[PDB]
Parts: sequence; C-alpha cells; structure tokens
Amino acid sequence: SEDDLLQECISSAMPK
Amino acid sequence: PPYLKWAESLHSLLDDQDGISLFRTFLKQEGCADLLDFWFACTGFRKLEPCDSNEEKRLKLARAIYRKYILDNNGIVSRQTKPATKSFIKGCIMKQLIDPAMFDQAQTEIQATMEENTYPSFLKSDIYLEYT
Repeated sequence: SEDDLLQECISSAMPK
Repeated sequence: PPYLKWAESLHSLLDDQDGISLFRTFLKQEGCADLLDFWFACTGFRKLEPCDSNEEKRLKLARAIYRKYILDNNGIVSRQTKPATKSFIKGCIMKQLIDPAMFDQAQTEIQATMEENTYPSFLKSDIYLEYT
C-alpha cells in the first residue's frame, strides 16, 4: 500500500 | 563492547542502531533484508494505539504490511510464515478487525527464522568480523 508508509512505521520502532 | 553484546542475543543486536545497520547490510547482500524490515514493521504497528483518531492510519498500515510481506506467497517473509498464520492475518485485514497484536505470531516466526539461519551466519560473516 506504500513503501513510504512502511518506512515511517519501521523508523518509529528503531532504538533511541 | 557493543559488538560483543550482539553475539549474545538477537535482541541485543536489534537494540543497537549500529548493529541493525550492519545486520541489514548483511541481509541485503544475502537478498533477505525483508526479514528485518518486517520485524520492525510489526513492532511499529503494534505500538500504535487502537483509538478512533488512529483507525484510518492503522488500517492503511496493516494493509501495507500485508500487501508487501504477506500477500504474494513468493516473498521471503511469506515463504517463512505458516499458512494458518497468514490465513488469520488475511482475515483480520478483510474484516477490518486489526488488533495491535495481529502480526505477533508472524513476527515470532520471522524472528525464529533469523535466529535459525541469518543471525548465526551474520556473526560468522566478513562484515561482522571486519567490524570487530
């Protein structure tokens, strides 16, 4: 549905 | 030393951005970075609260994760997740009943996949060995 939406989701789960 | 902690548990590796970066580079070269991206996507999805204001974003996100990693049964994540697990996820998507933990089982299966093959291979890889 959107790589950009997935990227935002993935970023929110990163450490720090 | 961080690099030493990464060899003690996958959770330690994935809790360090340098570790994540190195590991993803390794996975990318091995053609399976989707395993890690999916793992983080499930975590990111789950932390979104199921309130009215987030409803539309959550549905679009659930669909996105489903479409890229679960839909076509040919991608590496899809190949490494169980039929019944994917069935349940598809049902949540179609019914629009998307509980925050709906991808939990799939995430666990993918986590096991990494622990079983790529994680160990990473710890014995040139990339890791060189970094240390």
